[PDB]
Amino acid sequence: MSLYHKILIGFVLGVIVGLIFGDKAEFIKPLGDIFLRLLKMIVVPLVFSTIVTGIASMGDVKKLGRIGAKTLIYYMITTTLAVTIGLILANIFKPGKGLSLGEIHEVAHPNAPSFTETLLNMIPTNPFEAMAEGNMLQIIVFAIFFGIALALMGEKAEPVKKFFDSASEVMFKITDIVMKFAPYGVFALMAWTVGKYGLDVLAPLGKLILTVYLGCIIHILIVYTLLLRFLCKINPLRFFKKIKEAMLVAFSTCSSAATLPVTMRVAEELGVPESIASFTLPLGATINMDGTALYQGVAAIFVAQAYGVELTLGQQLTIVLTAVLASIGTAGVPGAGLVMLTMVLTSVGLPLEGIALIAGIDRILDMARTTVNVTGDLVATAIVARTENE
Ligand SMILES: N[C@@H](CC(=O)O)C(=O)O
Repeated sequence: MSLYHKILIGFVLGVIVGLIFGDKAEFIKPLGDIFLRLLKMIVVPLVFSTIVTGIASMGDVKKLGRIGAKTLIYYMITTTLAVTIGLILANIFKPGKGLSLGEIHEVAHPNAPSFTETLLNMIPTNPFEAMAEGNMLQIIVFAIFFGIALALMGEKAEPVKKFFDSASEVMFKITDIVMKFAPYGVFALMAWTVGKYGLDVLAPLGKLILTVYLGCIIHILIVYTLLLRFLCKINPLRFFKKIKEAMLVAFSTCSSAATLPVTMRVAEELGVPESIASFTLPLGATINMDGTALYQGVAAIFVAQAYGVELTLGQQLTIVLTAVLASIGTAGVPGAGLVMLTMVLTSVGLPLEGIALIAGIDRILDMARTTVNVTGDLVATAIVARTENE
């Protein structure tokens, strides 16, 4: 009767229904879309309110600096490690061998924005413009500025501080209201996915699917589990038990941004103080996408093998860096990781025709990479809290 089991029951029964009815399972697809829309509804107001309240409640900008620096460095390190693992596993298994489809028809798309332009785009020219377009990074930057101001403004900031502190709680309550619909939404999503993706579609790229899932599992049990058990002295089996809801929601939804409310809600029961969680989770939700980096590395290697091109060491490292940047730039919307794969492939010069190969089964890989992305945020929160005085 506990909410998590209800979500689990919905998940399992949706899988069963999709297996039974197959293609016909799309009929129930709209029900899942309602759940996704409801989850998306909460993100932006929740993100802004939580960031502002967390920074304001901390009341120490100097403390904020340490947390931000450590979180950013950890995100970068985990992302590079994830892409490295992806490359290693892709080389070991060679998913793209025994396959060659389509010509190298035409040159790829040039003129992607430079590194400098993306950094300049993180500051909004109009905060309401950022809010309206749902640009997460701009909203987060403005919220950080607002929180610092409130933390330093002092007595005169009490009205704004209290208003946003209450607004964050209101958004959490709204999230709790939505979760009553979570099991049915997950059921519908699983039914749709399983029914749509029949055995025939997966078998041609079964080795690619296995490589991606194995990479995600290896990341979870080697990077996160170690950083919990060896460094933070946290029993990983209890950690994942407490996190389970967020992992399952991310797996079913394939949307880190839409999963953020569940992640934030779960983080409060994790034990980390709310001040660090509020700042870190929104940032990692769009900056920390280690699962995306691993998936992008694996897909790039698969595409390279699909057309006989074997990369030199320099090319593989360029994949490391470009995949890190792409994961940084990827948004938390399903299918985003595949779209950004153009930025990675173009760097090495691999044909973009390979994307057509992945575009079919993409959702099955999106599930795993989104699960890893969501888990990474909570693991980072726990580690940062442990590094400070938890
Ligand atoms: N769907 C993933 C992004 C990706 O496609 O890699 C997410 O929202 O976290």
